[PDB]
Amino acid sequence: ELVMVEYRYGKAMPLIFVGGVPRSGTTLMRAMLDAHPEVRCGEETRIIPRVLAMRQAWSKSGREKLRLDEAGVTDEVLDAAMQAFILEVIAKHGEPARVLCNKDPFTLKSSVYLSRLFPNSKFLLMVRDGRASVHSMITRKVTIAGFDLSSYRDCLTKWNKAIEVMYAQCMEVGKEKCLPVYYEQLVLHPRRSLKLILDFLGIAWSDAVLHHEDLIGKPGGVSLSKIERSTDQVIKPVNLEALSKWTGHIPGDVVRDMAQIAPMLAQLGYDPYANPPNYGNPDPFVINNTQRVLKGDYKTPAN
Amino acid sequence: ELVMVEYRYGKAMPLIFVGGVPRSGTTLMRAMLDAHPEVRCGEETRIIPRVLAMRQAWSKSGREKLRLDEAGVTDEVLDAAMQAFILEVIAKHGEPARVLCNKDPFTLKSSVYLSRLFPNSKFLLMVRDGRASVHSMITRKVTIAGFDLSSYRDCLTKWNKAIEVMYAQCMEVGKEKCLPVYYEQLVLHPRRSLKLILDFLGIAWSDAVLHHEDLIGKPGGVSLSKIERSTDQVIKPVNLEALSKWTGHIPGDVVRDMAQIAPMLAQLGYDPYANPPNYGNPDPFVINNTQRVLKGDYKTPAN
Ligand SMILES: Nc1ncnc2c1ncn2[C@@H]1O[C@H](COP(=O)(O)O)[C@@H](OP(=O)(O)O)[C@H]1O
Ligand SMILES: Nc1ncnc2c1ncn2[C@@H]1O[C@H](COP(=O)(O)O)[C@@H](OP(=O)(O)O)[C@H]1O
Ligand code: NA
Ligand code: NA
Ligand code: NA
Ligand code: NA
Ligand SMILES: [Zn+2]
Ligand SMILES: [Zn+2]
Ligand SMILES: [Zn+2]
Ligand SMILES: [Zn+2]
Repeated sequence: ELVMVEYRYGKAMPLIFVGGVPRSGTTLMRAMLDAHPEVRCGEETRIIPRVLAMRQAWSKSGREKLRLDEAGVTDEVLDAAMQAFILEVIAKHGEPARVLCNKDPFTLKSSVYLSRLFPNSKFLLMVRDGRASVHSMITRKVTIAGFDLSSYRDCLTKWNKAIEVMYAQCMEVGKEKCLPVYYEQLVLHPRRSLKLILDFLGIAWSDAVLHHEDLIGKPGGVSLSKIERSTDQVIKPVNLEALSKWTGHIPGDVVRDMAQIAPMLAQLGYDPYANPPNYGNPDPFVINNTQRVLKGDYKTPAN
Repeated sequence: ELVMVEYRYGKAMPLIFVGGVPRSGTTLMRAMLDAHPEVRCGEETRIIPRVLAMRQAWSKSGREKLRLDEAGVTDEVLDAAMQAFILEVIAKHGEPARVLCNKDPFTLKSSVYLSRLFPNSKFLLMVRDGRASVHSMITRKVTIAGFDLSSYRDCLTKWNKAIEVMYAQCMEVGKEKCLPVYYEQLVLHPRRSLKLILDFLGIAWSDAVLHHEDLIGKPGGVSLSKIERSTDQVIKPVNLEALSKWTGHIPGDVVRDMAQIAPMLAQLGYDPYANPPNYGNPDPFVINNTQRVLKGDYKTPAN
């Protein structure tokens, strides 16, 4: 119903929600979708997960839920207000496009709820080896509530619980509406991965998803925040630099206890005993991207 | 644009926002408006002030505002999302009506902002002697963040600062859009007061506003929350029981220092030296209401 410079948006439109634990390729994924001529994701809104969390807290409190129900502010009203708020933020914080998309990592803790609010929405759950994600948080000093960066053990424990929840939500939403996307397979085989992802989304193939680095900052392309912690990685083409760099840099006691700390590794198909797991041939495309990146073809932006 | 069982609602519609410090007649005011056939206010939503406060905090933080601006979540986007959220809650948490109304006391701390979000909205700032409001909070044990009920001095200090802010907002919005409504004049002269208020609002007179006790719980009437602290007072007709009952029950040192603790009393036209100020003849209507109330004509509801 609501319009934009002529695109119409509403609760029945086919939204794409991207998420996962931070440092799992979520920015790369949404940037590759942003490259598509029909899709716009844009930057992390930050406020969508905040308001979702507050609204969830309201109903989890017995005392507050009683007061809200007695005020006529029922689940039905809260849900309508969440729909309207989320739609405005998604629609207005970036360029209009036929298919709107949002990437705020921890929103996928609420994919069951979002799939009911937005009955035609679909979900991409980014999955990356928790050892790589946690190594990224600690070495880059990425602040995430609840993740004590002084402890690999604590961060892997918290990674495990977060992805356990999001994976359970993805399974409950079901295979027609939520697709786990493995970062390692995305970087090894981006063409095959995006072919599968766009088929799942019901969106026609476009080569543009393999050209996202051409489209940084351009109209209809990839809008980046200079403050977000993945920006200087996503300005490069898909490459292998970050695939395995955690290995040998995790404390020995955590390596020993890996499968007990992070049982979701094996649940998701990762080898929690290998340092590191042995992946097969990357596509020639990514091998060439990688040597260009490592020899300095992509300069650090002045901004 | 948006519809309801056929009433249309949107950001240009003529909303009424009622507010003031709690225990200042805000529930009585909105109940008298609810009695009008064209207006529905309903219960305190609770969540409108919460989300307003959070959204204000976002922009007050230099670091967070930079991140939001870099994400495309500008003031323009935040404002659109606030409009959509607030409208859904106002519209859906009670019955539809031609004129929608909201009463959440501390929202009038933001009347300048709300008047810009909703350019045809108008505001009723309830004003009651701060000694009566604070006496009410303390004796009824009404929990309000920042008000230490063990201290008349602290509560009057906090009352003073709250009404100072809301009155300044009312003056900035200007006389065409915000009307201070004095509780004491409402209860002494309800017909005259409501005539002035409905004229200010641009709404035709209806006798119903002087019959709100007939309309409790009825369709098109006054919906109450059994948990709100004013409910067992507002089920009675306008009466004088609460006009002056604070007098002699305030600690002597606070009486001595009243004008220094609460300079807004004199600013608003109250006599901060009188215990209590001497009001003139109540309307016969209210005198009769009062003896009926005090002799027990209105039974305590079983619920
Ligand atoms: N073009 C690209 N090719 C491969 N990985 C990329 C990439 N752009 C970003 N990534 C990876 O995405 C990870 C961040 O994920 P997220 O966006 O969910 O926070 C970073 O991992 P590292 O910090 O281990 O390098 C980054 O290397
Ligand atoms: N019918 C009525 N006539 C007069 N005052 C009323 C009333 N219904 C409620 N009020 C007063 O409204 C005050 C509460 O204001 P609010 O709704 O803003 O919290 C209560 O003051 P007291 O607690 O001093 O009795 C209550 O007495
Ligand atoms: Na695009
Ligand atoms: Na930006
Ligand atoms: Na009404
Ligand atoms: Na109710
Ligand atoms: Zn290219
Ligand atoms: Zn390392
Ligand atoms: Zn009557
Ligand atoms: Zn008393």
